[PDB]
Amino acid sequence: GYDRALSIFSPDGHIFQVEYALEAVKRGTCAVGVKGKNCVVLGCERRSTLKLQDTRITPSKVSKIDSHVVLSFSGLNADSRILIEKARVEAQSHRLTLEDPVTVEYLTRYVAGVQQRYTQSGGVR
Amino acid sequence: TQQPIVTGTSVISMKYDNGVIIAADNLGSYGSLLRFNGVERLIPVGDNTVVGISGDISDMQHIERLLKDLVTENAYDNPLADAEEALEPSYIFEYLATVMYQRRSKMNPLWNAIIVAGVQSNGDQFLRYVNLLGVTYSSPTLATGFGAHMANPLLRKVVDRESDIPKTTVQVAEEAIVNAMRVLYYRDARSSRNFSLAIIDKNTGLTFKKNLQVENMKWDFAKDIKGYGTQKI
Amino acid sequence: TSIMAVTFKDGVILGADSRTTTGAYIANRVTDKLTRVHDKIWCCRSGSAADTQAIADIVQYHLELYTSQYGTPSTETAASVFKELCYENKDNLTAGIIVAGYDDKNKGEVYTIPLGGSVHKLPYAIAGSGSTFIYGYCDKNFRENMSKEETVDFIKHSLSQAIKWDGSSGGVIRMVVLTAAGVERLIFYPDEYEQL
Amino acid sequence: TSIMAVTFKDGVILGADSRTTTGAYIANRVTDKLTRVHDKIWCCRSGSAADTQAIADIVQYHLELYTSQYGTPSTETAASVFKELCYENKDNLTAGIIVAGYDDKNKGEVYTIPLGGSVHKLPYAIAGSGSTFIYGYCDKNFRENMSKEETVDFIKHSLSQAIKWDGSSGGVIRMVVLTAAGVERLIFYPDEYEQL
Amino acid sequence: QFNPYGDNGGTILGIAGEDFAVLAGDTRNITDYSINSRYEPKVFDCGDNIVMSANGFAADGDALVKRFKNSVKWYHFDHNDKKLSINSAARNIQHLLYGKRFFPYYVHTIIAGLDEDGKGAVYSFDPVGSYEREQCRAGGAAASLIMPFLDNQVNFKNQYEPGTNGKVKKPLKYLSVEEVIKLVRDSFTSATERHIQVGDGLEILIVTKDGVRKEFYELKRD
Amino acid sequence: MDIILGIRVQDSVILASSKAVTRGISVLKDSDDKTRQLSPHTLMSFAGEAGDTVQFAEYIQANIQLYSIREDYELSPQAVSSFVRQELAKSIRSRRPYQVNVLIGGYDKKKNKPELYQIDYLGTKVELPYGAHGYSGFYTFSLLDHHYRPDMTTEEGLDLLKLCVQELEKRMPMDFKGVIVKIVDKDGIRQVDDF
Amino acid sequence: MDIILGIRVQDSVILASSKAVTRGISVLKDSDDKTRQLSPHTLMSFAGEAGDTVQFAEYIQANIQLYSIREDYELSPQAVSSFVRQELAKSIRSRRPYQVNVLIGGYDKKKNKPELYQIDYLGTKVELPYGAHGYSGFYTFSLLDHHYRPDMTTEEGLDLLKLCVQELEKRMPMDFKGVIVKIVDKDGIRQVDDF
Amino acid sequence: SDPSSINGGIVVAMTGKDCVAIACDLRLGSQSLGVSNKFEKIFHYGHVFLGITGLATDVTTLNEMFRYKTNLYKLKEERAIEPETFTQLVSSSLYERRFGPYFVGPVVAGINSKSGKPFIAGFDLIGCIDEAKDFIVSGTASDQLFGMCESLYEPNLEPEDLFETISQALLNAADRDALSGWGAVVYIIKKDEVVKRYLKMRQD
Amino acid sequence: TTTLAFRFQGGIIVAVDSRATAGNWVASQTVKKVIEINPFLLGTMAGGAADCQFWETWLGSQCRLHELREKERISVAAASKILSNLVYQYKGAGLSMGTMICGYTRKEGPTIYYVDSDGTRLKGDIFCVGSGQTFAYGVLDSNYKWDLSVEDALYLGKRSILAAAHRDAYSGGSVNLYHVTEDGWIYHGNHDVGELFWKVKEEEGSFNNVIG
Amino acid sequence: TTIVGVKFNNGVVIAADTRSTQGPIVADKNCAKLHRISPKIWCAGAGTAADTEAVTQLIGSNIELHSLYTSREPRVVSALQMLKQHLFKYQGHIGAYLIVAGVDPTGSHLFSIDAHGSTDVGYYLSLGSGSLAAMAVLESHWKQDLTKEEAIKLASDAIQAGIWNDLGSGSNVDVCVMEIGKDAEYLRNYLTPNVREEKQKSYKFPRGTTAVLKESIVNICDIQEE
Ligand SMILES: [Mg+2]
Ligand SMILES: [Mg+2]
Ligand SMILES: [Mg+2]
Repeated sequence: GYDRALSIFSPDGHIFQVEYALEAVKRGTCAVGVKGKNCVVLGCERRSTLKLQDTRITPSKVSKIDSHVVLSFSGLNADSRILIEKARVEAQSHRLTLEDPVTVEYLTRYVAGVQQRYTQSGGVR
Repeated sequence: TQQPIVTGTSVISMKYDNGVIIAADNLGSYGSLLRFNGVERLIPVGDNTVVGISGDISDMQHIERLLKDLVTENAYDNPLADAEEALEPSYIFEYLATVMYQRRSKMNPLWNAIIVAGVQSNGDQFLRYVNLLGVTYSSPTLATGFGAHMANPLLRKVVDRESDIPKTTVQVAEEAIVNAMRVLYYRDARSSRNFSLAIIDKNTGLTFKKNLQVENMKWDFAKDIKGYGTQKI
Repeated sequence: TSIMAVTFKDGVILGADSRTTTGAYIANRVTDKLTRVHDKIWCCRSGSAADTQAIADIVQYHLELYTSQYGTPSTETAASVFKELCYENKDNLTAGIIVAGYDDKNKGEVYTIPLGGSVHKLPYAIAGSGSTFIYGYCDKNFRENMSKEETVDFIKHSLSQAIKWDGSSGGVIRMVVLTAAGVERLIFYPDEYEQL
Repeated sequence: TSIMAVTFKDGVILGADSRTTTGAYIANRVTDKLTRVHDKIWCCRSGSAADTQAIADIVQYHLELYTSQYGTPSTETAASVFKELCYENKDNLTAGIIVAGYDDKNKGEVYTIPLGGSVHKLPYAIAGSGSTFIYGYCDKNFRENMSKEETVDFIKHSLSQAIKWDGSSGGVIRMVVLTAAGVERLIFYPDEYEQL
Repeated sequence: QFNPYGDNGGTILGIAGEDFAVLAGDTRNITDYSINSRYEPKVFDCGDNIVMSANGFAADGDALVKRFKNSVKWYHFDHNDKKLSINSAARNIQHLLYGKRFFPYYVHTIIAGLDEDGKGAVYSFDPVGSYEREQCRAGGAAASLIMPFLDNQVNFKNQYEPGTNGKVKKPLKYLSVEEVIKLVRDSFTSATERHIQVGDGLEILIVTKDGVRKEFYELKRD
Repeated sequence: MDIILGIRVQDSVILASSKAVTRGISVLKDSDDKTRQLSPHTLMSFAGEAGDTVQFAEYIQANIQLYSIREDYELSPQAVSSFVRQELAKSIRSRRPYQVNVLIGGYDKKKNKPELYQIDYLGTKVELPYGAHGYSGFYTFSLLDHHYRPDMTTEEGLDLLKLCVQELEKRMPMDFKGVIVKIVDKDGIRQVDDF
Repeated sequence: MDIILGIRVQDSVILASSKAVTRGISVLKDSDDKTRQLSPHTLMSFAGEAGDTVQFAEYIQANIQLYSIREDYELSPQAVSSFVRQELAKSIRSRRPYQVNVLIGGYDKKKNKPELYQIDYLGTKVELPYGAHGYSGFYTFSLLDHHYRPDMTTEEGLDLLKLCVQELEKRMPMDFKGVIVKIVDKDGIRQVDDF
Repeated sequence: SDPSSINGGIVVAMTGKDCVAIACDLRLGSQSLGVSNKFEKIFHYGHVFLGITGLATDVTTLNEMFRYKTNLYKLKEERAIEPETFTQLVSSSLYERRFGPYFVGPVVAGINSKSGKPFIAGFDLIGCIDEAKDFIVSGTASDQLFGMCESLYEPNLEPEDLFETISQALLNAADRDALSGWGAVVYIIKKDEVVKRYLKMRQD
Repeated sequence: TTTLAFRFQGGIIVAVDSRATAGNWVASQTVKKVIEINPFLLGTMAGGAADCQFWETWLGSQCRLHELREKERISVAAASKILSNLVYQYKGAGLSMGTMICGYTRKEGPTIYYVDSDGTRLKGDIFCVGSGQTFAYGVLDSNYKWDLSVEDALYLGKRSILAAAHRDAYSGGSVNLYHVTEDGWIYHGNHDVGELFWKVKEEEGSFNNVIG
Repeated sequence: TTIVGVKFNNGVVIAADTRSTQGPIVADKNCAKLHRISPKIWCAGAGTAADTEAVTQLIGSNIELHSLYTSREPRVVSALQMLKQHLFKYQGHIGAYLIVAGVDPTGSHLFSIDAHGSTDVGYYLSLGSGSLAAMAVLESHWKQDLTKEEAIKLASDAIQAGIWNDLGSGSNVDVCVMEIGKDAEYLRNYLTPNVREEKQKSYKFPRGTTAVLKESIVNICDIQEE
């Protein structure tokens, strides 16, 4: 299998592939989150360079991970689908074994763990 | 219930125009060991019947003693013991068939397959089979054990149905029997080269031939056979 | 089966009957049980016909590949390859093989490999179901350094008796003579050996 | 066991080994397997030691009562009494008996009675586990009308080979000679027959 | 271990008409894949206008028939030569069979004849003696091949009158002796094609007020 | 476990399941709910070998819940039943098969029809007006064959169900400690708390 | 059959026996009386293999009735129980043994004492204050060990018996369809028709 | 215990003049217990018809499998699969499970769209092809079906006559089998029209 | 097999199916599962066909001998016990029986005894025996009353066998009905299940699951 | 099943009966047991019918690829070696019993193969349930230097012995002749000695005899345009 170390340190102590991944996030459409006293609101930007779009069927920017947790993102759209799928599977796995839905902190900790793993695994970016 | 110990293999037989022929080899096997080489398995009763027996030899010797006692008993207070009131093939068979079925019904069988060959008072050919289960049947050709699988097919090519019997001479019938015995020697691992053959004819009576051998065998072609596939030398 | 191999002054001779059985039915009356794994290394087969054919074919392959790399193999080497297959696959095999060969350095040699997969080097060897009936005869009549004609008679008389008593053995007596002169095949028919 | 009986010019000789086993343990190494059922009618025993002893004792009783009423019985008669017991009780017995005797009218006779209970009159007979290994030797070496010395040698050499190959056979070779002259017992020790 | 039973194959068929009855059977006798006989009679005239067949294990079959024939003989001795009626014969055979309830005759028995009103009669038995009067009954190896055909062609099962579409059944009109024999021959010809134990020959025994008549027909010998 | 029944009426599906759980000699529980909600309008009851039953039911539940989140859409009863059948058909040739029989009662919101599916541990699926597993059908089907109509109300269905349970309580040797009854219709799933 | 109980109080013996008869799949009867009166002051209940139970009980009954006529005298409960034990002890080494367990409750008119004997199919006899056969004791003995007193009244004995049956109805898997209860005292044998 | 007779059922197929017929019963059971009277055993992929008897779970599984395979066949080949080719696909698919087989008795029936030739075939559970000119039978009453077909069948029957022959063959065979019946269906197949008829029969 | 018998105001109804099978093969559709012991007594056939036939016609012989010796009709209790005592002697040997001995006498009234080959002898009001017994019990239990008319009781027995014949694979063929009175039994005909099913479906409105 | 193989002057002939059975029932009355491995290498099979075809086609497929790879016509010894090694690996579980015959540049050949992988060489061979009946005929009438006409006669006579005397065999005789320097001639139904006699009666029903509940047209066509 392809084992090449793509994420590595540089002389100044930086991992450029992780830093260039942030530059992809900078390019993505803006997303914002605000929590009130008894609610949280997620706002998202849709670039109007694309009209003649079918808004019924086009992938929405906010995604339900479970009935009580949502996820939005900025960056590569195709990459986000892989994180969303993994998160949804883990949410159902937690309900099955612990007999209780995930806390928001647990779901975040899982997704963040997947992202970290892809920064020191061979053959992946 | 028992198991057969010392055993005899095929008995073969057929009808022809004026009578019947029956044959069986002279071997008494002990499993795969060809132990006894001088065993007579055709036993004549009077001058009109020959009983051929396969299977357990100890039980054969018992049956042989029953037939011997049957002849003695029939002669008692019987002025026509050597004439009108002599033992018929049909009398001898029915007696044996009764014994075989009774013994299987007590769960203690005589472990044999028997063929009674003979000629009746009126000249009619008699040929019928009975075994350890008491099962009986008649046919223009009859054979036991391996003979059933290999001899019958050859003998049935001569006499295929009832109407073929008057068309079959004693020379043609004996020829077919002798050939069948050769084929059995080629292919039955519990057979021997030495055998006995008996003819019961309505005109010439009972002819009993001992110490016959399988002859005119084909083996020469064996020299050309090498290996099991690819080997040339 | 009745099989045997006998060393003598000029080399070694292998002998065998030709009967193959499935129960009491003789499935083949003219079988060749003397099999060639190398020019002057042959074997006698007893047990499962499938197993001994599969083994002999593999050994023939091994010795052909040995020859291409290291030159002619010894009879001991051929016996070892047979043993390796029989021993390591003892749970799944039913094979009793006698290996016989002629070198110029070692002359005639005989190795017997029974069921378990052990090896035994002997002056002569007997095997197969029919061999049981001639242990007495062979032990009394074998001499070392016999002539070709004496060895042929010893094997002919021995297998004749094995055939006479064993229902599983029969047919023709095949023989293969291994000497410096080359490889000679012999055959003896029932009318010949039965009257002995 | 290894047992045999052989007719010759002057009568008949019975032969036997002396080993009795329970598994691999030799329960008795000096057993007498040659047994007297009448003055000049003896038998050789193989199979269950209990069964063959019980049978022989009953036969001895039958022939003693026969003698008191009808005079000396024939060897054929003795064989018949053995057969009647072995055949009628075949389901419950494990016995292989050879009956040998001397008449003046019939001279030396031998009858063998295998497991099933059948009877076979023969010029000579072999039986027991060790007999398998000497079918070849005996068939090749037996002649009719041998002398006493030749018959003793034939039996000695035969049972020697049976003992050599059969673990169940061993010890001394016992023999009993039956002629018009009377009854002679012989014994041969290992140091004698092993070097043959 | 000793097995006191065997299987001799064979197939038999009994049909009861208005004033007649037939009992047919193939003449082939077998064990395993071998043919013992191409002509071994299986249907028997037992006297008193009664025909009988005991199919299955031939030794038990022959024993039963022999004992019934004997029972007819002794019925005459004991009851002033009175004719044994088919119903009385049937009840008698039950007692013969049940007598060996715990070591049965391994056969399927069928008898045929006329009842005391002169009408056709067939009785069918299991190995241990349970019995029924029946109109149509096949027994033995190819019974499963023959019975569905008879249901359709004798009793007109699943056949309705054209135009009505299932509302009116096809009427059960009486069959002649010639018509029955046609159906018997076609039954055995079809059974011969598809069952290995059926073949060689077909023997039919016909029973009327005039007595017992026989007919024989060839079957395929492969 | 033991008895599970199902009946499809005009506008709903009714599932009835026994409450007893027996560990050989003793009855350990008499209030056990042998069912799982797969989706808002789909219910599955189950019976078979101990442990395997709940393990299988919860596994199916998790998978259907995962599908619902991914697509933001409820699968049809027919689609759910096919998924369940395939899992059991896969299971029967495994190293250790699931020994579980199920009934799937669902209301199809697209077709506005109730649907009842019977699936055994081999993966044998049939759509039925009424169904059962084990010996339950042997006692109840003769009553259902007589009284059942396709235009029955939910109340009539419950009454016919009571007659079935009464026959079970009379002729069955085992004490199954009554049944929990649940109704599946256009408004979802609810439990009848007095039966 | 299934459950048979017995309890000896101050002045009487009380026997309780189940009413159900089950032929494998179905309950054929729910009113079966598993008892026989051997003599005016001696009652025997029974449970075991089908057929053998009634055949044995009636055989014993006939023998005790024969004795009563011959001698014009009623045998003591102890004497009857010994006779029954010997018959079962004889039976256990027969060709085909009686597979029957019994309880014998009797009132001895000479000693003015109630007596309860427990005998199994092997011929194992014991005199007890309370007894049972099969699995019945496993559920009931802990309650009887706690509440039983030798000076209990008949009414107190019946109440303790109700508590035993309630525990059987709760924890036993089989539905034995209630019990028929009979009392044996100085006045003879009578049945409690409401239980 | 025997997987091939747990659920019960039968299929029969016949040839006629420029036509074929395939028919089956509608019963599904759990041994003695009748479970369903609507369990059809005949499926079709384009103009090729497949009947399947035996273990019901495998009947359903194989239908789904051959639908899968004939759909991919059509997309790649750009034409519907023919009876001769489909027969080989069934045989291949069954033999790949040689030592863990589907417990079924499939029957293929159809007309070749190019040659117009009527075609039928049968298989054992392990893939062996029986390609008869006259008729094919399968299921728990196969013995009975062999008996009916062998006597009732004659060659070159017209479509409407063939319907009567195959219907009477099925019905009377099913009525002599405990595990078959509870309704029946008959397909009459011509080169470009197929008629499906449900039969009225006894429901015991 | 499905056989039933029940007691009611007008006597006893006996109803049976007609099918006999050897494995999956249907041997007969015209079997007689009601044994006519004598003009006053009936017995049903389940388990072993021969065992039931043989021993219940034998029972008839014993009943005939009883009334010759005692100059009085045998009771159902005594008749059933002769049979149960006989089969108990054979216990272990392998007899197979499940039967209802049915009769109506002066001293007893309508009486039914279930008799079994393992020795069981039970008096009762409703009995149902065979592979389709559970189906027939369902229809019986939900519709049975003591005050049924002879007409309605006959139908209930017919309908209960039909229920079993439909669902049980090993039951069917035809239904045989009997009505047992004090003056003897009365035969109420043979009814083909094929024709009966469609007739009942239409007239009753039952079996909506089946298309007709 | 009865299958035979017979060597002659300039080639080899194989033959077989045409009955296939499911226990005592005849599944197909005109079965084809002579299989083609390559144009001039044919084999007959007994035992498990699926196995004999499957193993014949697999080896036949690999033989074809081997022939294309080497630019040589296939040899019988190659078919033999590939068949026995395959069968040995499966330890007898693939129940194929074969008689393999053919002609190639080396000459004409005749072998038999057992399900466990054992092979043997011969001038005449027989396999199947009717092999003992067939071998009886072969042992009675075989000689050295048979002609083509004599070998076909002997082979078919041996199959007939199986047809008439073995219940496992029946119907027709199939033959295939492989002569050196010639095309192999496959003679399907070479003998037909078992035609069924005309029936006594016609069983054609009147139209409308069967009761029908529902009729409907089945849509076998694809989704239509417009
Ligand atoms: Mg020693
Ligand atoms: Mg044939
Ligand atoms: Mg039914």
